[PDB]
Amino acid sequence: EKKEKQIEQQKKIQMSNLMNQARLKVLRARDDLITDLLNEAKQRLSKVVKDTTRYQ
Amino acid sequence: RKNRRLKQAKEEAQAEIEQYRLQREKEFKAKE
Repeated sequence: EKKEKQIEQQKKIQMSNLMNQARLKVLRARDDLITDLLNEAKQRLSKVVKDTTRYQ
Repeated sequence: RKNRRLKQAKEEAQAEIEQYRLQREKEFKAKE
């Protein structure tokens, strides 16, 4: 009974770990999207620099 | 039949105990 209880506890722990990894994946996706946004902003800033009338 | 019964039932219960121990420890592996 003790051994069976230990395995029924390890299944809880593994399920919690799976849900946590899912959460972190979905947060990292959003973070990468924000980074893509900032990169597009940098590129548009460079394009603005290309024009010297607005650069002055 | 004092001694006969006592130290024959001793190994009788030896066999019984090992029997039930294995029959309890196998479905463990099954669900595991």
